[PDB]
Amino acid sequence: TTATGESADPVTTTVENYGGETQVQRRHHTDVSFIMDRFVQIKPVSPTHVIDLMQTHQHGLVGAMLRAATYYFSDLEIVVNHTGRLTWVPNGAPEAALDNTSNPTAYHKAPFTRLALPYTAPHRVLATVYNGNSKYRLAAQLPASFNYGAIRATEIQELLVRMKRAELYCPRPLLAVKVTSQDRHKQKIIAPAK
Amino acid sequence: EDRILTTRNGHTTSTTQSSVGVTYGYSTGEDHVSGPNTSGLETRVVQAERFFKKHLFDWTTDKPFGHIEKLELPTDHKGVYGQLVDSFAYMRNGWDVEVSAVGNQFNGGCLLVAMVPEFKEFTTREKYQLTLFPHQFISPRTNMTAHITVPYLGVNRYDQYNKHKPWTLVVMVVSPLTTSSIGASQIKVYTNIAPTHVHVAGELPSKE
Amino acid sequence: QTVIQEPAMSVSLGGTVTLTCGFISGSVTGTNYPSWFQQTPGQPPRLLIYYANSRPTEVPSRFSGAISGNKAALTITGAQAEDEADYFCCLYKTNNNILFGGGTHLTVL
Amino acid sequence: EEKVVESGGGLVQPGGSLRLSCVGSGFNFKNYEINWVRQAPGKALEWLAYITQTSDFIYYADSVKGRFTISRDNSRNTAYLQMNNLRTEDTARYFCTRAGLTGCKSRHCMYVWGPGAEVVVSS
Amino acid sequence: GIVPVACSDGYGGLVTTDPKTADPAYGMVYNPPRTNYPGRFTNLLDVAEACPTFLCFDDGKPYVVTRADEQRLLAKFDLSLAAKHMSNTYLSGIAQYYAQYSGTINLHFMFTGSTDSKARYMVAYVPPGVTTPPDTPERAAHCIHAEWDTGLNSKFTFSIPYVSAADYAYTASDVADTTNVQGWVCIYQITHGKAEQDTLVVSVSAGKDFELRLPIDPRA
Amino acid sequence: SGNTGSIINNYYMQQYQNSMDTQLGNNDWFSKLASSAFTGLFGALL
Repeated sequence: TTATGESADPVTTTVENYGGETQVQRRHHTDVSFIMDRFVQIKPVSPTHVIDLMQTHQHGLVGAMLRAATYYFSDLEIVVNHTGRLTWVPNGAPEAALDNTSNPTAYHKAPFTRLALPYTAPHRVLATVYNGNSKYRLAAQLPASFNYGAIRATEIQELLVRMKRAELYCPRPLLAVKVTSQDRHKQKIIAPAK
Repeated sequence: EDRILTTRNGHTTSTTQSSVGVTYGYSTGEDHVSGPNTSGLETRVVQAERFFKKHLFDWTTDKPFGHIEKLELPTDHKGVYGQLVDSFAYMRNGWDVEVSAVGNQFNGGCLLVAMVPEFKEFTTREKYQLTLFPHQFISPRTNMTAHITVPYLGVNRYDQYNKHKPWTLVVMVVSPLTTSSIGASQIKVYTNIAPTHVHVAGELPSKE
Repeated sequence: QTVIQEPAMSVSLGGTVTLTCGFISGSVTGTNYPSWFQQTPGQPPRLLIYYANSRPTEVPSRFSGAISGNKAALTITGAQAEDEADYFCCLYKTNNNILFGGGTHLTVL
Repeated sequence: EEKVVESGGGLVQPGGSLRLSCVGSGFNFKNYEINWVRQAPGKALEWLAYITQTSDFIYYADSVKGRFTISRDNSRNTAYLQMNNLRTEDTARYFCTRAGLTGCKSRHCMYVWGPGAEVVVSS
Repeated sequence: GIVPVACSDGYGGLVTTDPKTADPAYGMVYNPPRTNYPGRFTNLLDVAEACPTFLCFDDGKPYVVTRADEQRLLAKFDLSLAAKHMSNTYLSGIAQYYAQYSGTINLHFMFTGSTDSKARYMVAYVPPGVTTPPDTPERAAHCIHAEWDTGLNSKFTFSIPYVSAADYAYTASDVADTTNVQGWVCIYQITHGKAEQDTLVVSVSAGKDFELRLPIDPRA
Repeated sequence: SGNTGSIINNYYMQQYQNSMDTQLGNNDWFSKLASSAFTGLFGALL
């Protein structure tokens, strides 16, 4: 207690300052690798889709945790529900290559297709925000090289992506639900029907 | 009193008598410089590791909480550093930022000086979490200077500063300036910014 | 209304004249950030004094400002033939209210 | 030369709506603040509205709150002042001003002034 | 000659949190180096503990200002992570994605006033069990509280203890409840000398033993 | 690792299952910040 505020050095007091005892902490569920290793849904999906992790909903679990980091690295695992033949290409591939079966191509089995894809970007890490343009001037557009490749099929219905080996580097603001004109955000919590 | 600190970059010196320390950003040192993307042709220019000055804004009593003034750190530099930017294709460097807001101990309020990588225009709600970035506060009761040191970081090991600005110096009002009869009417905010560990690669042809 | 400014003043050529700007009730201080403008007829206003002490580089050194007697003061030393115009005093009071003076029609004799 | 040019004025009936444009040249329009000041013939200046560099904070005079709306487009280097429910007392010469100079970076500068757009409201 | 296998019926299928890994499709790929990349954080609560974020009082201000009135309660808020006062904090931002929490929450009070302004403040933890938080420091002095003065050190940190019946508390608040299951945190201004128009900036960060568990995905 | 059980070793080689990492020339910044946080009281205690 009673430090210099302006120095911005971390100060973490505990309950022993007034007679309490600090308890055991188990922080497995806030680990980055654990929290990011889930299937999040890419809702806007077309027959030819370029896999960009910024397509995730900004208020979803994985989406918001990703947007809370400036830079990220992860291997990618996809689940695709397609009605034709699914072809995947790496980052630098021309769009015309999606029509050729010598590329990684999965044939429709029945429920859906689950594949593991490597990180193919030519960059050290990928960024959720880029302050500039890679074209030879608004910065709202991420460089075209921030993607995990592209997939093409006759029709894609659902696309789930899972971040493996996730690594997040520079934290960014993460917002909860806006609360106005009330003391707490009151929402229905699951309670037994009785 | 440990409150006197002298920073000396190159042949330039900046001394403050109301220091609250140095915040070392996201790392206490630089990462590896001789990467495989330059084929060993990078070289270090020590003549550009000097202090240069810039005016940020006039902190007045009308500015409420959330007023942000930004400064993308690779800026219009009229010295050796700008010459390097115009003469080499690829460049990397950290920053050593000192922000001065000199009033007197009878003024109130508080400024938040933060270095934001890959800056994007923050919404009103996001300004409440601006302390997630390397930062210090400036309060006239305590200090007149905030000193932040950050490394080079980005998607690429070397950047083209005419296409991308990794860093941005964000100064935000946390508490409005308070002026009594004996305090300063307003506070002008200035910067002493020094590039650190400047490396260049790729010699460009002469501009005619 | 709120800000009191002399309707007009007369100064001889090459002389010195001081203009007075203040409130009906209260004292003008640095917190109000006084500003002075010059507006010849048929011309957009030109900034002369900001912060009651500073002068834009283009503005001649003749025009000077200060705070004296709890009122904003504009001083012109060695008036020329080009100083005959309407001088306005600008005062800050809350973010939603910016007050302008009545306007002194200075006449150079 | 840092200059501001404004247009869009004219003669309209009371209760009408119109938009005043404000095109700036010679400076980065996104790095400066815009103030709108109107001057009735034979009257003094009157500050109307104020917008920041990124529209974070917007302020209107107590007498023109609600009726007037101010906006800016940094990409087009143009500032807009939308006026609705115009009254008979709104007839004045409207100025679009840029706040800021070399040694002054705040809303109290009021450095660059446009020629002025004439807006006349009458029955 | 083939091993017989019983293909169980309920097993298989896709679970979005399933701990299996998919079959590889594309061969040996070497990533470009990222050794010693600055900034890395491997646990969200490390960031929450290291970097406090501001609360929200009044008309959306991160500070409480000295009141001219005789009222001495600067601010009171529900201890819930879903409270209006915490709604713009990193701690709440990450706690919205977990069902339950436990541990200590730290409040940081940074005084930002002229050196001629002196004040004494009091922060009190009011457990549940009372219908209304006390509005006076002499009634709140009977609960866990801390008083401090302003001086050279402008920042004071207070730990809100986790005292509850259950081992874990809910991060969300239910509609069918008018009083928070956790108590309140009241901030009082005991006294002040020439401290009008002087502000007390309040921040929040996770404590040493703060814990979040059970990830969820609400609309958020 | 991350969210993985599977006490049995993976059927496929690590070269195909995941992209491999290279190096140049412990590493968590915010763990170090949290560990270096000042605890206890500053002045005298009674």
